[PDB]
Amino acid sequence: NFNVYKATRPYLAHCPDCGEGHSCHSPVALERIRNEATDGTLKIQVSLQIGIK
Amino acid sequence: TLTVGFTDSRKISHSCTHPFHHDPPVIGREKFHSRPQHGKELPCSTYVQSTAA
Amino acid sequence: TDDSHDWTKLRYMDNHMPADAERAGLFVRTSAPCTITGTMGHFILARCPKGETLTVGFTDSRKISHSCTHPFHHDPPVIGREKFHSRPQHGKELPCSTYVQSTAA
Amino acid sequence: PGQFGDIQSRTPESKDVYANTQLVLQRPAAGTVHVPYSQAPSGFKYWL
Repeated sequence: NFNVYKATRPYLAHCPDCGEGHSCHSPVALERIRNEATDGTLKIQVSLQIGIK
Repeated sequence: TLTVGFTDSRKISHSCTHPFHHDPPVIGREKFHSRPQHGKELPCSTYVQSTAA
Repeated sequence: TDDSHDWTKLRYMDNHMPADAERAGLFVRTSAPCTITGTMGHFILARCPKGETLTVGFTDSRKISHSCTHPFHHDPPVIGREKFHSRPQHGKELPCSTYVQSTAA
Repeated sequence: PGQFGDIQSRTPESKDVYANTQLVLQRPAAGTVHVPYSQAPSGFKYWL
Protein backbone atom coordinates (compact mmCIF):
# COMPACT_ATOMS: atom_id res chain seq x y z
CA ASN A 1 0.00 0.00 0.00
CA PHE A 2 1.02 3.63 -0.62
CA ASN A 3 0.76 4.31 3.11
CA VAL A 4 3.36 1.63 3.85
CA TYR A 5 6.30 2.42 1.58
CA LYS A 6 6.52 6.09 2.57
CA ALA A 7 9.23 5.35 5.15
CA THR A 8 11.13 2.76 3.11
CA ARG A 9 13.82 2.73 0.42
CA PRO A 10 15.15 0.54 -2.45
CA TYR A 11 18.52 -1.15 -1.93
CA LEU A 12 21.32 -2.67 -4.01
CA ALA A 13 22.12 -6.38 -3.93
CA HIS A 14 24.54 -8.92 -5.40
CA CYS A 15 23.54 -11.03 -8.44
CA PRO A 16 25.23 -14.27 -9.64
CA ASP A 17 24.78 -13.21 -13.26
CA CYS A 18 24.12 -9.67 -14.54
CA GLY A 19 23.55 -10.91 -18.09
CA GLU A 20 27.18 -10.96 -19.24
CA GLY A 21 28.09 -14.18 -17.44
CA HIS A 22 29.62 -12.13 -14.63
CA SER A 23 28.36 -11.16 -11.18
CA CYS A 24 27.80 -7.57 -10.00
CA HIS A 25 25.86 -5.39 -7.58
CA SER A 26 22.53 -4.58 -9.19
CA PRO A 27 19.67 -2.07 -8.62
CA VAL A 28 17.45 -5.02 -9.46
CA ALA A 29 17.80 -8.44 -7.86
CA LEU A 30 15.65 -11.43 -6.96
CA GLU A 31 15.22 -12.07 -3.25
CA ARG A 32 12.73 -14.90 -3.60
CA ILE A 33 10.69 -16.81 -6.16
CA ARG A 34 7.36 -18.25 -5.04
CA ASN A 35 5.17 -20.71 -6.93
CA GLU A 36 2.55 -21.98 -4.47
CA ALA A 37 -0.26 -21.37 -6.97
CA THR A 38 -1.15 -24.32 -9.20
CA ASP A 39 -2.47 -22.25 -12.09
CA GLY A 40 1.15 -21.55 -13.06
CA THR A 41 1.28 -17.94 -11.84
CA LEU A 42 4.61 -16.88 -10.36
CA LYS A 43 5.23 -14.40 -7.56
CA ILE A 44 8.60 -12.66 -7.68
CA GLN A 45 10.12 -10.64 -4.83
CA VAL A 46 12.54 -7.94 -5.98
CA SER A 47 14.62 -5.10 -4.54
CA LEU A 48 12.75 -2.67 -6.81
CA GLN A 49 9.68 -0.83 -5.54
CA ILE A 50 6.91 -0.67 -8.13
CA GLY A 51 4.04 1.85 -8.00
CA ILE A 52 5.94 4.23 -5.74
CA LYS A 53 8.03 7.13 -7.03
CA THR B 1 15.88 -19.79 -15.68
CA LEU B 2 14.22 -16.53 -14.64
CA THR B 3 15.36 -13.04 -15.62
CA VAL B 4 14.03 -9.70 -14.39
CA GLY B 5 15.14 -6.17 -15.25
CA PHE B 6 14.28 -2.54 -15.97
CA THR B 7 15.48 0.56 -17.82
CA ASP B 8 17.41 3.19 -15.84
CA SER B 9 16.93 6.97 -15.95
CA ARG B 10 20.07 7.06 -18.08
CA LYS B 11 18.49 4.59 -20.52
CA ILE B 12 20.80 1.84 -19.30
CA SER B 13 19.42 -1.68 -19.06
CA HIS B 14 19.82 -3.60 -15.81
CA SER B 15 18.82 -7.20 -15.16
CA CYS B 16 19.65 -10.30 -13.11
CA THR B 17 19.35 -13.96 -14.06
CA HIS B 18 18.77 -16.69 -11.51
CA PRO B 19 18.28 -20.47 -11.92
CA PHE B 20 14.67 -21.53 -11.46
CA HIS B 21 12.81 -24.66 -12.45
CA HIS B 22 9.47 -23.64 -13.90
CA ASP B 23 7.11 -26.42 -14.92
CA PRO B 24 3.54 -26.07 -13.57
CA PRO B 25 1.62 -29.16 -12.34
CA VAL B 26 -1.03 -30.85 -14.45
CA ILE B 27 -4.62 -29.96 -13.67
CA GLY B 28 -6.95 -32.80 -14.59
CA ARG B 29 -6.02 -35.87 -16.64
CA GLU B 30 -4.91 -34.10 -19.82
CA LYS B 31 -1.81 -32.03 -20.61
CA PHE B 32 -2.66 -28.79 -22.40
CA HIS B 33 -0.76 -25.64 -23.31
CA SER B 34 -3.71 -23.23 -23.36
CA ARG B 35 -7.27 -23.01 -22.09
CA PRO B 36 -9.93 -24.22 -24.61
CA GLN B 37 -13.14 -22.51 -25.69
CA HIS B 38 -15.05 -25.59 -24.55
CA GLY B 39 -14.33 -27.82 -21.56
CA LYS B 40 -14.77 -28.72 -17.88
CA GLU B 41 -13.85 -26.73 -14.76
CA LEU B 42 -11.71 -28.13 -11.93
CA PRO B 43 -10.44 -26.68 -8.58
CA CYS B 44 -7.04 -24.91 -8.61
CA SER B 45 -5.09 -22.23 -6.74
CA THR B 46 -4.30 -18.69 -7.89
CA TYR B 47 -2.96 -15.39 -6.59
CA VAL B 48 -5.49 -12.60 -6.06
CA GLN B 49 -4.66 -9.22 -7.63
CA SER B 50 -5.69 -7.38 -4.45
CA THR B 51 -3.06 -5.46 -2.47
CA ALA B 52 -5.10 -5.54 0.75
CA ALA B 53 -3.33 -6.64 3.93
CA THR C 1 32.09 6.34 -43.96
CA ASP C 2 34.43 9.25 -43.20
CA ASP C 3 36.93 6.76 -41.73
CA SER C 4 36.53 8.22 -38.25
CA HIS C 5 36.18 6.05 -35.14
CA ASP C 6 32.72 6.03 -33.55
CA TRP C 7 31.64 3.17 -31.31
CA THR C 8 27.97 4.08 -31.75
CA LYS C 9 28.01 3.65 -35.54
CA LEU C 10 28.50 0.93 -38.13
CA ARG C 11 28.98 1.23 -41.87
CA TYR C 12 27.56 -1.00 -44.58
CA MET C 13 27.69 -1.22 -48.35
CA ASP C 14 24.80 0.32 -50.27
CA ASN C 15 25.02 -0.42 -53.98
CA HIS C 16 28.29 1.29 -54.97
CA MET C 17 28.80 3.40 -51.83
CA PRO C 18 29.41 2.90 -48.07
CA ALA C 19 26.67 4.21 -45.77
CA ASP C 20 26.28 4.83 -42.03
CA ALA C 21 23.84 3.13 -39.64
CA GLU C 22 23.15 3.15 -35.90
CA ARG C 23 24.86 0.42 -33.86
CA ALA C 24 21.79 0.38 -31.63
CA GLY C 25 19.92 -1.40 -34.42
CA LEU C 26 22.40 -4.29 -34.51
CA PHE C 27 21.12 -7.63 -33.24
CA VAL C 28 22.16 -11.27 -32.99
CA ARG C 29 19.63 -14.07 -32.53
CA THR C 30 19.36 -17.86 -32.36
CA SER C 31 16.40 -19.47 -30.62
CA ALA C 32 16.16 -16.23 -28.66
CA PRO C 33 17.85 -12.77 -28.68
CA CYS C 34 21.59 -12.91 -27.90
CA THR C 35 23.61 -10.61 -25.67
CA ILE C 36 26.40 -8.76 -27.46
CA THR C 37 29.56 -8.46 -25.37
CA GLY C 38 31.48 -6.29 -27.82
CA THR C 39 32.19 -5.53 -31.47
CA MET C 40 34.97 -4.37 -33.78
CA GLY C 41 35.21 -4.24 -37.55
CA HIS C 42 33.95 -7.50 -39.00
CA PHE C 43 33.87 -9.41 -35.71
CA ILE C 44 31.01 -9.68 -33.21
CA LEU C 45 31.18 -11.31 -29.78
CA ALA C 46 27.90 -12.50 -28.30
CA ARG C 47 26.45 -15.00 -25.82
CA CYS C 48 23.58 -16.92 -27.45
CA PRO C 49 20.88 -19.27 -26.05
CA LYS C 50 20.89 -22.86 -27.33
CA GLY C 51 19.40 -23.37 -30.79
CA GLU C 52 19.85 -24.81 -34.28
CA THR C 53 20.09 -21.56 -36.25
CA LEU C 54 21.95 -18.25 -36.08
CA THR C 55 21.04 -14.91 -37.62
CA VAL C 56 22.37 -11.35 -37.66
CA GLY C 57 20.86 -8.07 -38.86
CA PHE C 58 20.56 -4.29 -38.55
CA THR C 59 18.43 -1.31 -39.57
CA ASP C 60 19.81 0.82 -42.40
CA SER C 61 19.67 4.57 -43.10
CA ARG C 62 16.33 4.18 -44.89
CA LYS C 63 14.74 2.37 -41.95
CA ILE C 64 14.81 -0.93 -43.81
CA SER C 65 15.60 -4.09 -41.88
CA HIS C 66 18.36 -6.31 -43.24
CA SER C 67 19.28 -9.77 -41.99
CA CYS C 68 20.96 -13.05 -42.92
CA THR C 69 20.20 -16.50 -41.52
CA HIS C 70 22.44 -19.57 -41.52
CA PRO C 71 22.11 -23.07 -40.01
CA PHE C 72 24.31 -23.54 -36.97
CA HIS C 73 24.33 -26.11 -34.20
CA HIS C 74 24.83 -24.28 -30.93
CA ASP C 75 25.14 -26.54 -27.90
CA PRO C 76 27.97 -25.57 -25.50
CA PRO C 77 30.04 -28.31 -23.78
CA VAL C 78 29.46 -29.24 -20.16
CA ILE C 79 31.95 -27.94 -17.62
CA GLY C 80 32.25 -30.26 -14.64
CA ARG C 81 29.89 -33.14 -13.88
CA GLU C 82 26.68 -31.12 -13.55
CA LYS C 83 24.48 -29.67 -16.29
CA PHE C 84 23.36 -26.16 -15.38
CA HIS C 85 21.52 -23.42 -17.27
CA SER C 86 22.83 -20.40 -15.37
CA ARG C 87 25.77 -19.25 -13.25
CA PRO C 88 25.27 -19.92 -9.48
CA GLN C 89 26.14 -17.51 -6.68
CA HIS C 90 28.14 -20.18 -4.84
CA GLY C 91 30.07 -23.18 -6.15
CA LYS C 92 33.36 -24.66 -7.37
CA GLU C 93 35.69 -23.09 -9.93
CA LEU C 94 37.04 -24.99 -12.95
CA PRO C 95 39.31 -24.12 -15.97
CA CYS C 96 37.61 -23.01 -19.22
CA SER C 97 38.26 -20.98 -22.38
CA THR C 98 36.83 -17.59 -23.37
CA TYR C 99 37.29 -14.80 -25.88
CA VAL C 100 39.00 -11.70 -24.51
CA GLN C 101 37.57 -8.25 -25.27
CA SER C 102 41.11 -7.08 -26.11
CA THR C 103 41.79 -5.77 -29.60
CA ALA C 104 45.55 -6.38 -29.51
CA ALA C 105 45.08 -9.15 -32.07
CA PRO D 1 13.37 -34.86 4.61
CA GLY D 2 12.40 -35.17 0.95
CA GLN D 3 9.41 -37.30 1.95
CA PHE D 4 5.76 -36.70 2.73
CA GLY D 5 5.39 -35.41 6.28
CA ASP D 6 8.73 -33.58 6.41
CA ILE D 7 6.81 -30.66 7.90
CA GLN D 8 3.83 -31.35 10.15
CA SER D 9 1.23 -29.63 12.31
CA ARG D 10 -1.83 -30.93 14.16
CA THR D 11 -4.13 -28.28 12.72
CA PRO D 12 -3.72 -25.68 9.89
CA GLU D 13 -3.92 -22.84 12.42
CA SER D 14 -1.59 -24.42 14.98
CA LYS D 15 1.64 -22.75 16.06
CA ASP D 16 3.02 -26.16 17.05
CA VAL D 17 5.15 -27.16 14.08
CA TYR D 18 7.48 -30.09 13.54
CA ALA D 19 10.06 -29.95 10.78
CA ASN D 20 12.98 -32.02 9.55
CA THR D 21 14.58 -30.44 6.50
CA GLN D 22 18.21 -31.21 7.34
CA LEU D 23 19.07 -27.54 6.95
CA VAL D 24 22.81 -26.96 7.10
CA LEU D 25 24.57 -23.59 7.04
CA GLN D 26 27.51 -23.34 4.62
CA ARG D 27 30.48 -20.99 4.31
CA PRO D 28 29.81 -17.89 2.10
CA ALA D 29 31.76 -17.16 -1.07
CA ALA D 30 34.75 -14.92 -0.45
CA GLY D 31 34.01 -11.23 -0.96
CA THR D 32 30.26 -11.71 -0.45
CA VAL D 33 27.71 -11.67 2.37
CA HIS D 34 25.24 -14.20 0.95
CA VAL D 35 24.20 -17.12 3.15
CA PRO D 36 24.43 -20.51 1.37
CA TYR D 37 22.76 -23.60 2.76
CA SER D 38 21.97 -27.23 2.05
CA GLN D 39 18.33 -28.22 2.50
CA ALA D 40 16.05 -30.99 1.25
CA PRO D 41 13.24 -29.97 -1.17
CA SER D 42 9.72 -30.09 0.24
CA GLY D 43 8.33 -33.60 0.47
CA PHE D 44 4.92 -32.14 -0.26
CA LYS D 45 5.89 -31.03 -3.75
CA TYR D 46 7.42 -34.41 -4.49
CA TRP D 47 4.30 -36.17 -3.28
CA LEU D 48 2.03 -34.05 -5.46
